[PDB]
Amino acid sequence: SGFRKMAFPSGKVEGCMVQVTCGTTTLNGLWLDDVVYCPRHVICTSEDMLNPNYEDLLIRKSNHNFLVQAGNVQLRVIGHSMQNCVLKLKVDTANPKTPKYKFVRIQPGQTFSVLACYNGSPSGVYQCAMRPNFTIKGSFLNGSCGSVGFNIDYDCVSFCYMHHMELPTGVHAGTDLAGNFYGPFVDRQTAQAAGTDTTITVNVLAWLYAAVINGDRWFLNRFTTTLNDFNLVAMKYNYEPLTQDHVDILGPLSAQTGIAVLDMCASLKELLQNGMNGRTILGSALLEDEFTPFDVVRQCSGVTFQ
Amino acid sequence: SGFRKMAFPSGKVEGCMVQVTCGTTTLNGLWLDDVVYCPRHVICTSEDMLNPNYEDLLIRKSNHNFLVQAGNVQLRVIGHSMQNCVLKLKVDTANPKTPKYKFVRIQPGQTFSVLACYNGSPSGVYQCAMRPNFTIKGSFLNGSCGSVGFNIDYDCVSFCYMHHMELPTGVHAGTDLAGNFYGPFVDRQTAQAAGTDTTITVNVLAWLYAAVINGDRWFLNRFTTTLNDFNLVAMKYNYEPLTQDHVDILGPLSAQTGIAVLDMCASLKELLQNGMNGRTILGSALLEDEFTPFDVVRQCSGVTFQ
Ligand SMILES: *[C@H](O)[C@H](C[C@@H]1CCNC1=O)NC(=O)[C@H](Cc1ccco1)NC(=O)[C@@H](NC(=O)OCc1ccccc1)C(C)C
Ligand SMILES: *[C@H](O)[C@H](C[C@@H]1CCNC1=O)NC(=O)[C@H](Cc1ccco1)NC(=O)[C@@H](NC(=O)OCc1ccccc1)C(C)C
Repeated sequence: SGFRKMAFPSGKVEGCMVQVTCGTTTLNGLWLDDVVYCPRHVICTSEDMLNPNYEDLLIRKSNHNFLVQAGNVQLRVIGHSMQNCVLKLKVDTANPKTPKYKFVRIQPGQTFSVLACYNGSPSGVYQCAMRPNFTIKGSFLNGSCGSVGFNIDYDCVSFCYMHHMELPTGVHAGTDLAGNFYGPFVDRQTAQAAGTDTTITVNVLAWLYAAVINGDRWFLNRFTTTLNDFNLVAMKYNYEPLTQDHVDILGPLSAQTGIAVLDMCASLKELLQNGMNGRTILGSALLEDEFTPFDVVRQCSGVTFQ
Repeated sequence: SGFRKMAFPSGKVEGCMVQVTCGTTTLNGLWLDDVVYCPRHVICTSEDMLNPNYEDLLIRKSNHNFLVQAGNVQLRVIGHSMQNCVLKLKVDTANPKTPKYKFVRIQPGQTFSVLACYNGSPSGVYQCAMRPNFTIKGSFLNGSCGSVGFNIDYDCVSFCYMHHMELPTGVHAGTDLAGNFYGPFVDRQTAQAAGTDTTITVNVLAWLYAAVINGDRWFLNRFTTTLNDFNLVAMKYNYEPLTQDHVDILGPLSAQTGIAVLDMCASLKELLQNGMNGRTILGSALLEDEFTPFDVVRQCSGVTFQ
């Protein structure tokens, strides 16, 4: 027992991290087979950052302009192209540590592990969620661009996120691995506001189940509600509406705890309108929303990955 | 910017994990060079669990009684011995994925990453701390014993923790890699109470600095205090005394933020006597105590590991 913000083990991803240097810019890249993926704003210069034309800037460049370190092994660029906001550097050596992988686009509310990297070297791993406003609340410093977010399915790494930029509120923005931003952001140093965030209701419910599974249960009750009446309350407190689809994903946890989903909704409703009143749940004093139902089941039942 | 409970990248450790099966008991082992380390209670049986005499139980086992899975490669035990509460299984193949490593014993307050494993397969990685009562608040299921905790030092894995057992309050107890338990615990299915836990003061302060470094300043004040008067208040709030040594480790953070250590102590005192009044720090509504000063410096300046 216990419950922790758990990341996927990061070994298959560390094997894919390289350094990409172009002009004065150094960021990380993801080396899979003979392709190195990285943010196209690597091609920018300090005065290019404002409103660049990347098509102009990219055609402006040669294969030799891209320095790619795989440690002390320098990879030679034999071609390059741009797919949306990612640059694809074709190199003459296929990464012998390439795992089975996919490129997936995740939906808001879903979680993933991030291997924060600098200079091609992994610095740490942590769990995040795709916020409803398509930002992520991560920990990224200058140099961390090219860092990736991923889930693992048994033996397959599902890449879902690459880091690009930090918004003024301290949150972060990036792309899937096909280069399309999550949310309405663009890779330009121009004022862009994240949009109002909201709490991922289905994830709070999942975390309340993890609590019960772990013996926290001061918060339950005899009351029930209907989806409709609960969602009137979710609007008031800035929460994602709960769908019947969401109720359906919460089935397994509901059946394991023997607490109906709409009963745990009543519980969340009382927590929302009365607060926690000095007590904690799973060591937190806030309603935690960065655990999916999958996350809870996996951790509270010991799924492993090969 | 941003601040997350960040684990070390776990690749070097994943390459050392094996499955150890003896009798009806399966758990994880750590395979370094030609030695496989695992909890000695692997040699227990369901009725041996009570007050066993492991010296008796061990001399009475044979090398062939130990199944060691390195994935689908079965390792042959060629010798075994017991160092305190770990079993050291000598095998005829040295792990080709052995990293530079050290066995360290950590002090209370220090942190480490845990690679939670089942059947020799990594399930997830998370950060923990050695609580002042020598438990850890981990996430551990049946089959997880033999999972290790570790820090990384540029290229060197400092192993510090091997999981053995869960205490009734849901927390976890274990040994260093030399087999000596942390705290007054023994590997016996008998009533043992963890003892009263206390908050790690030096770590709370360091996290308050992380907050400032990240722009959470809503808790600062003009007041100062002396170590004496502050410790008088740590006393009252079940906080760990602050030493002049502790004040000295916090120097670099103090210098980088321009907030004297005893000014930050005045801030913590006010947070303790008055609560946070519905506000959060670094996205927590509690005072967080599982970031060392070194964790904050690592994360707020991007230390990498090769
Ligand atoms: C890449 O390593 C780096 C990662 C950032 C740096 C600090 N924390 C991070 O996560 N990303 C950038 O420096 C990025 C370069 C770039 C060029 C074109 C698009 O991105 N720029 C940023 O992240 C900017 N953010 C930004 O432009 O946000 C909008 C904005 C608001 C106000 C005024 C101007 C722009 C930050 C470095 C500010
Ligand atoms: C090893 O995989 C397993 C991991 C545990 C199980 C669930 N979560 C974990 O972290 N460890 C054990 O099952 C361990 C075996 C053992 C043999 C000799 C010493 O330990 N036993 C436990 O963890 C016990 N805990 C325990 O004995 O605590 C004291 C106690 C309190 C009340 C009553 C009896 C004993 C649990 C399985 C109860």
